[PDB]
Amino acid sequence: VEPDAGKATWVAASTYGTDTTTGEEVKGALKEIHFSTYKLAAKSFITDET
Amino acid sequence: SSESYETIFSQRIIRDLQKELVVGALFEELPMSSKILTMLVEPDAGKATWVAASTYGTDTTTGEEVKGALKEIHFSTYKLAAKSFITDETEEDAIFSLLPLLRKRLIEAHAVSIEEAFMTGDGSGKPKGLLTLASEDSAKVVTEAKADGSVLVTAKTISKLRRKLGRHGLKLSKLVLIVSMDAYYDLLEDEEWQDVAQVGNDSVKLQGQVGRIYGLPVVVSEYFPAKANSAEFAVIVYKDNFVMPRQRAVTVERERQAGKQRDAYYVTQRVNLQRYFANGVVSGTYAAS
Amino acid sequence: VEPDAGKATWVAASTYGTDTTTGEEVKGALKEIHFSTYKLAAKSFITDET
Amino acid sequence: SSESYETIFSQRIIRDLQKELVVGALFEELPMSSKILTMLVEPDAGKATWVAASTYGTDTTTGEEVKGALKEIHFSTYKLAAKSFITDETEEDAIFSLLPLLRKRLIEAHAVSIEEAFMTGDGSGKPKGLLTLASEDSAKVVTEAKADGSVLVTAKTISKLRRKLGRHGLKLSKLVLIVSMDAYYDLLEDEEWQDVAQVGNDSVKLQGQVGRIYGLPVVVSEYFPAKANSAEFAVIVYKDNFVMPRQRAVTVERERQAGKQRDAYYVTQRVNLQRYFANGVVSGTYAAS
Amino acid sequence: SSESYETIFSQRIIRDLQKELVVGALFEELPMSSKILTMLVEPDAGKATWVAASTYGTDTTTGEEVKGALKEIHFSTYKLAAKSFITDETEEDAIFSLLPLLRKRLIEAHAVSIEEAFMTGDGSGKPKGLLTLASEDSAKVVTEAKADGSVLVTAKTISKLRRKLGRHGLKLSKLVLIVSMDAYYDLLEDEEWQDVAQVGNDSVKLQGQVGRIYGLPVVVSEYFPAKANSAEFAVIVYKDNFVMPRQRAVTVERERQAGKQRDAYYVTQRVNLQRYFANGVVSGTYAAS
Repeated sequence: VEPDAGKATWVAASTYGTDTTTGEEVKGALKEIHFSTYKLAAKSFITDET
Repeated sequence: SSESYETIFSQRIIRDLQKELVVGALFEELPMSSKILTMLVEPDAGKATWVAASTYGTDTTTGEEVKGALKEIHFSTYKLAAKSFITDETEEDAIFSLLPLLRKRLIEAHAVSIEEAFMTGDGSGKPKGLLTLASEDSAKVVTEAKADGSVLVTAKTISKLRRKLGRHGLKLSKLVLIVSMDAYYDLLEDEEWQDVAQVGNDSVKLQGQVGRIYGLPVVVSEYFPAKANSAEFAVIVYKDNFVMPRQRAVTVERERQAGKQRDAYYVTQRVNLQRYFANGVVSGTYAAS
Repeated sequence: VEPDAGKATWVAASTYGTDTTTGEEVKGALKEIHFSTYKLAAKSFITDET
Repeated sequence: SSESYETIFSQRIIRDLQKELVVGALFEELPMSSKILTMLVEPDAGKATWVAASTYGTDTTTGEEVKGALKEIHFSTYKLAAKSFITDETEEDAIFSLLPLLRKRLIEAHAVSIEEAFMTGDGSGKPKGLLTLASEDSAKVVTEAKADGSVLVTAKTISKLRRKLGRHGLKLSKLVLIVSMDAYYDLLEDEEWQDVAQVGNDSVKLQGQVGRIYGLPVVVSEYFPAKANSAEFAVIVYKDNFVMPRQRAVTVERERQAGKQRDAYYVTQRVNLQRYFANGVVSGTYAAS
Repeated sequence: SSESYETIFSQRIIRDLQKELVVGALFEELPMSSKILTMLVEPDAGKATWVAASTYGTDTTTGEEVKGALKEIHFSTYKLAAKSFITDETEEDAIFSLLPLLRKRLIEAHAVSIEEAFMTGDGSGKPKGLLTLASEDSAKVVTEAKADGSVLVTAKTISKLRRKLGRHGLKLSKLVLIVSMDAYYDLLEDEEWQDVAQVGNDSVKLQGQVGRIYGLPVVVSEYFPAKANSAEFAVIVYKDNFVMPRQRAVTVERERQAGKQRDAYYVTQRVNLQRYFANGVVSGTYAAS
């Protein structure tokens, strides 16, 4: 899905579907919406035999 | 599945909150359910049907007594379209609820368009818009600002327009000022704030519109075209001028196909802006003149 | 039919789809198709009778 | 049953028969089930796995060695459909011998342009294409042959071509080739057949489509035409890389109406081609000079 | 659970398929059994029996005739392996079986290292690269190929090398030679091809490794060092000495978890190689001389 870049998704579907501007209106987009998960670890030791 | 009814509740409640986008419009909504509310009367324009019925009601001019006043007040509202399918091929991945992100921004730009259309609109399929309804009354007045050069424009503008609003309502109820942030760039970082421009919270106090001008509070943002010749302003009593004549809203049809398998969320909305008077507003101007 | 011309085959279901121009495009071809041959009739004759 | 559900399961077998375009399509069809097949792994990326771990096992040079590989390896497909339609309204003729009679040619030009793009596609939507694959490492290496006139189309070129990539291909095991058609025409009509190359069959005894350079399945086909600059060859270990990421099975989708007196079939394919490692095919060239 | 108790036994069959790397492991398996393998015997020095012993069956020189001989027959391979791992949390994409994607190149790299070590090994832990073995014997005999500066890569070189060989060796029955592709690059792309080197295959038919010097299916491959000095050849009979002592069948060692998203598939190996005697191969040089 797209951040609705610039719409103009209102008209009453009535006056026009306006044959000029534009087609998108411009790029774009589709990155797309992805998520690089990042494991963020931890690590510890003692010798608790001590 | 999803893309369907269980959304719509959790969708129109999102609509029930930006319902309150207040970013220009908020009146007392006339609700409807039929289609047209058409009222067959002349409103407040001299009647005031006072009676002695007794002494002598001045037998000369005029009677009614002036223009006009029946419009008539018809009210068939406006079916408002938004529309955007989604990745309707992939909540077979049972995500239930990426739509808490993935929706709502549709309601965002949806309402963005709504309020822009409300305050800048042609008449048709919507109703009218503000600067548009400014733009046949010659409320384009002269020449309080001068072509965005020597624009240090104060409230003398607002003073004589306040005296224009010394009118038939009151003073400062409601009497507002939907503005620009370039109109704020005049009177934000002004040293005056003469009467008041700032802080206009001033506490905070009124709706959510901080900055006020004797209590004329603030709506800026992406409506006024610049280069001086739009209004800086919107001096209108919200009370006497306008209500909302709404009916329904979202009863979006989340229809499916729509090819390469996606779900036509054919988005519905039905509200209205409509007036009564001759004048309800002067604004700016703030012109290239 | 408009059989296999004026194309543009195959769909990725990609980003924002049509551009456009180009598309539609040439014939096409709304022809319409019709297929009636006619009688291509050879015709010998042999005397078998002798 | 005006294109209800009636061809498609035969269009299974027909589409399987259009796995028969060997000209690109000979690898292993990566089965899919998720959208992407992501592997995290550092693959052929450093080892030198050698353990005795004895005394030692490489301690000075180098460490990893070459980086890395944290590119890494994610494998999703593109759906590869087909704009496809006729007309349910002329289907009144009660014939319906016009099924693969009518059909196939669609699935033909479908897979035709599919594997065309598998020669000639950006990598995106259309997946990985041989010309871009010829370009992606610039194994278009120059000048082998001399731009459409008095040229060096030869196997000694292919010899040093192997002496580039038979490093990291094997050595004719099986390690195939694809030529162009005028690039075929010096090995069409050839005496040479430098080492072993003539002619094509030439035995026949295995697949080896047209051409047989050290027993090579060579592809003419050509959606790689002349223009003096060309991938006149494409010497390639065909099993190093380049899987075919299919997921599930066949998907003609007879969209119904679709009015305007015309049909609508959507004929998908969620196969792909995704490569593996660094290089894999040295090709050309037949630069334009 | 995969990578668990199953594909190990697949890794068996792949290790049987990775017998097949036609460059090196074309020797002779000794499948050992206790631990170290060893017979008592003194290497039989003088036998060369033929019991004549009629009169004094030669009573002069020497009386042994060969000091001593005890080298001897006592052999053990080592703990050879491939470390391997993945993260098994992410083939859970309804796979349980991407080991058709996953392994193989495992087994490739295993044997890649192995026959690499037969080009490049140390005698302890790994056995031996034979170029090492070429070095110790001073089999690097000079001057042959001049330093890659007017290279005198001839077979007259290999003829003097057979002047060593075909004494205790035979003539081309069986007898072999392993080159570099740079070393083949004088014998590829030539006319020389000396008494026979032609060409590569050529009939084709038997073990037909690339280059056919006096009927030697010659392995190229090479994990030699190149440039001026190496062993450009390997004038040997594989059947002279040179057996693989090996131990068991397959074992990948699957301590699985091991967290940190990394497994432990310790793809072992308990094979080896030694020769059998004294001189066995001359090769080079092909030095910086």
